[PDB]
Amino acid sequence: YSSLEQVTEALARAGLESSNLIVGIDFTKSNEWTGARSFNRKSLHFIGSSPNPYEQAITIIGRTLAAFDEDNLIPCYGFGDASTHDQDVFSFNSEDRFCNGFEEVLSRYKEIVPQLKLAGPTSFAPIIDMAMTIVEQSGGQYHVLVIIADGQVTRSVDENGQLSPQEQKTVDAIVQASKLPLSIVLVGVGDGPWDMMREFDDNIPARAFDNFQFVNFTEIMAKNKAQSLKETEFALSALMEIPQQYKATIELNLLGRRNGYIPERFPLPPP
Ligand SMILES: [Mg+2]
Ligand SMILES: [Mg+2]
Repeated sequence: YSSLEQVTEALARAGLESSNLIVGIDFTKSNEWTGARSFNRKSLHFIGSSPNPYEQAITIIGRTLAAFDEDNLIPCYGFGDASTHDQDVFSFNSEDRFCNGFEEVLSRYKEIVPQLKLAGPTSFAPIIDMAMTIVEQSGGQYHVLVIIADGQVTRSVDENGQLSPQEQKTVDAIVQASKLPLSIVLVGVGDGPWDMMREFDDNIPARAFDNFQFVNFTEIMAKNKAQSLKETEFALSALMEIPQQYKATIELNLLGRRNGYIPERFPLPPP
């Protein structure tokens, strides 16, 4: 495809209807160096006059999905900074006020970044748990959770086939989320590594439907072709499987139904 528009129309013809976007941003301290090869020895969270990789990912995906929400309200969270670590997420806005389209996700982000202290370690359990509450409170409406991160879930130290506590909770959160009408997209930005990644998806337990997808933003953005086509490939690789998961949610009677056993997660305020 040559534009995001062709991608947008491709989701639409594949059966995609109303879809609410949720964004979670990685604020781990590794973002200082993971831009070594991929972002010219700059911090991934560097704010200049060019968009950094988080800003690019947000822009491309927010644009491709803008058509599927009338109000474009995007619940927007950070995690991995000093206030949250691997335990919580924080709202971009006070009182967990959702963002107005990706453009307010973008502007609000740049305001927030230089007021953080990047921390760690890395778990996606809190952001996934957060998106589950939002889905449940929405009354079972279809959501796409897009997680944008610069590394895989923290594994401190135990080859002999055991899971780190972060891995365990993340994998638990992914499986548990398959009970809801929700698609989870992990976007990998920066140098990574992202090698051990679809061997990770190999150890996610069986689910009613395949609610999880990893996409490597860096890898795509590195190929030798027009900026447009890189952007199209990323949008498509990120989202090509979401219509099929949306249908899955219908055939399992998840949509429009409330689950009843989803604990209410609360977001820390923006720092
Ligand atoms: Mg809406
Ligand atoms: Mg990291």
